[PDB]
Amino acid sequence: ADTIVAVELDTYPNTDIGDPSYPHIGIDIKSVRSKKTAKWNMQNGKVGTAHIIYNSVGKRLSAVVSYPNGDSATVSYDVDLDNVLPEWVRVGLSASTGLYKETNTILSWSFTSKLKSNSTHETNALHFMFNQFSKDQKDLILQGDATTGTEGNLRLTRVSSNGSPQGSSVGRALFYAPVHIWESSAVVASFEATFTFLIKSPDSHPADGIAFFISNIDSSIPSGSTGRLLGLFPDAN
Amino acid sequence: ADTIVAVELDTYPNTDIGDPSYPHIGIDIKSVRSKKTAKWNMQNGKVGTAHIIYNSVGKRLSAVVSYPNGDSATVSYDVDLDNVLPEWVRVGLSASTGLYKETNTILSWSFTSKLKSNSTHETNALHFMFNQFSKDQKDLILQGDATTGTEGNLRLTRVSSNGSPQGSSVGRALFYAPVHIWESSAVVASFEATFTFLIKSPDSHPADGIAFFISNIDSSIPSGSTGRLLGLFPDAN
Amino acid sequence: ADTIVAVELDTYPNTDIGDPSYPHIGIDIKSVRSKKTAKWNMQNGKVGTAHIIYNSVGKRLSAVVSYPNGDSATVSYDVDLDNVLPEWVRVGLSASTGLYKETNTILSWSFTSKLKSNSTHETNALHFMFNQFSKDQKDLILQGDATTGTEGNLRLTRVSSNGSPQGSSVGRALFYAPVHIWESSAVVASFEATFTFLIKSPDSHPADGIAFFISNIDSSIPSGSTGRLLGLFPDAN
Amino acid sequence: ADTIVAVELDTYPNTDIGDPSYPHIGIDIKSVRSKKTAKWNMQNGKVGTAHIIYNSVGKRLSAVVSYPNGDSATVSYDVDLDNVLPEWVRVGLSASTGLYKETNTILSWSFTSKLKSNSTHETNALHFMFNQFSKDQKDLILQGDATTGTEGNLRLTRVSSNGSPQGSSVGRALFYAPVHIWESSAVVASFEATFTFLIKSPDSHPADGIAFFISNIDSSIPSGSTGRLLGLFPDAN
Ligand SMILES: [Ca+2]
Ligand SMILES: [Ca+2]
Ligand SMILES: [Ca+2]
Ligand SMILES: [Ca+2]
Ligand SMILES: [Mn+2]
Ligand SMILES: [Mn+2]
Ligand SMILES: [Mn+2]
Ligand SMILES: [Mn+2]
Repeated sequence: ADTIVAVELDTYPNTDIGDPSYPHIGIDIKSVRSKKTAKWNMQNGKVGTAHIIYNSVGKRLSAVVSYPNGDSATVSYDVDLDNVLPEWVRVGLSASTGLYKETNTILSWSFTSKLKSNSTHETNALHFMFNQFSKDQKDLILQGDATTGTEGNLRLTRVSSNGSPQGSSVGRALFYAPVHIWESSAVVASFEATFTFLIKSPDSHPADGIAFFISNIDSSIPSGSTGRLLGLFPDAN
Repeated sequence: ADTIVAVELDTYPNTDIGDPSYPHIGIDIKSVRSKKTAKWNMQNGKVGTAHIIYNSVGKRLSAVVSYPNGDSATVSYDVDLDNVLPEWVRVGLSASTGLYKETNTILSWSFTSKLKSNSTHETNALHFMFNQFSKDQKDLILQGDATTGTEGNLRLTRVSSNGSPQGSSVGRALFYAPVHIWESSAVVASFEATFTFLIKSPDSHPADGIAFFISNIDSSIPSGSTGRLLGLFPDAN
Repeated sequence: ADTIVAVELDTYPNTDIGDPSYPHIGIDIKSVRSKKTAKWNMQNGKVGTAHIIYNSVGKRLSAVVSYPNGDSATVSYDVDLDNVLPEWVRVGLSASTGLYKETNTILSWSFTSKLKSNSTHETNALHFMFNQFSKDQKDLILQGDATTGTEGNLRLTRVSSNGSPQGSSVGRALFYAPVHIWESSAVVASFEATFTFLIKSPDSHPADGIAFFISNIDSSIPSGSTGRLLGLFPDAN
Repeated sequence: ADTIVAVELDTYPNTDIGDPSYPHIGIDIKSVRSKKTAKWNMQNGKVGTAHIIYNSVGKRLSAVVSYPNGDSATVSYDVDLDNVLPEWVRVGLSASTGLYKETNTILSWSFTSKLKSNSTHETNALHFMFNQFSKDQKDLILQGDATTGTEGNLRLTRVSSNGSPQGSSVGRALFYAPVHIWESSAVVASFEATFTFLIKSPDSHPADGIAFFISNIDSSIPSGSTGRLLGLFPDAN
């Protein structure tokens, strides 16, 4: 029922629903079967960094995941989001575990949206940046198992007392304010987001990954979207 | 019941409750009887501009109202907002009419909040800027008579069909997201806001003006705060 | 001798050197014969607005020119600027007249450059914004006939006393500070610029237009690059 | 000959020229004998963080030095910089050693200047942020012993091969572009800067500290301003 555009960091290859048989980043447009992907050397235990970028002039959504000192995977997909998203949306992060599991820690998150026309480069803008999460974060909507305060961190999926990931968990966090991503007079709309994540898995076969998603404002976790559906899509079509 | 800190643009001198007998800007801390004011040459029909500024190192809240080509009135008040506001607040604009009346148009509005510690100048930030208001502004909470879309403008108080101000009107608009204005580890918290307003009055004796206010997150118009109480305070104590 | 990447607003079609036989925007990479163009309805006398955007993940340089209420022309070109520009450059505007002429007024200009790695979305940044030009603008390098102060405006090419454009004129303006546009560790470098221009021509056959260009830091006007060479390139190859 | 406004981090108490007999931060206006100071618990070996802030409405210059987990010293001084600085200035950092010595490492630096009038909150702005210094930093003017590239760090004063501070050293670094700090129409001018520093001293009696200074654009090290004069002032009057 929801419209979802997402960039997925996928740590487990469900080949039966279109996954490359490796860890990959991907671009999803309304479906979990990514429109485009790229091989990703998931570095268990290391803190990574994901940048998403988009602007309506170029009409190309791009993403990069990089680890401190070395690797970057990267992926882009030309798409015009005017005819996909609604002009008001909410922005968030999502992650799930299933049979196998991993921590899905978000250590920081920032987003910037601009609607520019001409009028001497005049704008509408939203910007937020958490470089630390409070135990009482009144400006995040937490959904599912998502919790905060865990060392100043956003724990998207459930973790037991000692610091071990639990299975079939699904959490999401959305910024509280609606976002006006597109508008018909805007000669250039654009956005870009970054978050630093730490994925850790003991059972060295992690699952399921994390996603940054833009949705219709009233989105909530579809029934039975733990594991391979990333808490985003209600089926795998 | 609400905690309010506000900067008031007061167009009508209610001397019986502590007003200088002229148009003034003022700084209110929990009371409508301003802690500090300054004479203001209200320029009926002209578009003005107000800048509010604060930072917890200097502990001095300041405001300026200026009209295109010429006048600025200005006012500051040393106050430590740690021991006044709650650490989560909502930010908004407010305006009312009473026996006499004026249009209370807001043409644009922007706000920026930062919580900085050290860690190589690292931050938490919120920022929004409307340079035009939509007819369906999903990120403003409108209270009272406040409406949008009126030529891309925020009409804080009621105006009849032809463009004439109505009496005893009270509207408010608050940004949708809670704001974390203060936090105990922040070595410097700070904020600053600007809005451009157009006040017009036919009955050349305008009232009551406009205010930018920070409140507890769940604030709403106190009963019978039209006219001299600016839709902010429930009594005049 | 110079390396130039530029986006040209071309008001006069020199078909003999590869121009579409109409007003066009274009993307130049080291040559005046654009790599890509788009038809442009030059609106003599109206103030227009140009946005340039680039980021090294998508590797696509895009531009839009829009006039207040209505038209936008737009153009993009996938190019990897790592292997074109030097990692330190200067940024500027350029414009020329020749046999025919036009005013080449810049009313405002802003630019933003970021070099991001990971390290929790940490950056290097430069940003400037002139919304008005001083008569003594110590942070612009003016070259050729370029002058400031003309009503708070940057007059790229020569204009006589009464406000009439002169022929075979060439001016350029560059921001004073070198800019570090690219660096080998940056997992995402990006920039974007906007300027509002007012072109006016009495002899209703205007020439030669305006360009935003990135060059090696020590660039200066090539000999005899008035008219169709926009003060950018020394020949038309 | 130079006009200097500076905030000094002073690690060595020269009581004979007006120092409190302890490590202090201070505000200097044209003289090394600070207008105002505050006790500072210099934490040898730890990375500290300094925030300077100013805006022309409040007319109060403030500074904070804080160390990770714990201490902050703080100091403010009401001063109107319109009648002190020239409207074009350069901004920089400075540090010196003398008989005793310390490393004077700058690990990052950022600055933001705005000239706002009304016109719906419209601006002129400069902003730069180095979160790492290059070996070939084309946008810094280095003066005296100041060098870069030293682990991605700005080494304001001379350090020998193994990492030991040398005596009677004086370095300065200024951002390349002139800065327009004040202008007569600005209804609010404002600036703010941050840098992270690491001071280390083996001879546990460190000297002389570091300063952030605004000067006339053509400033250079006064003769014999090593040690207690911080490379800023030519005498101690
Ligand atoms: Ca999967
Ligand atoms: Ca009143
Ligand atoms: Ca041409
Ligand atoms: Ca001293
Ligand atoms: Mn996948
Ligand atoms: Mn009052
Ligand atoms: Mn051309
Ligand atoms: Mn001192």
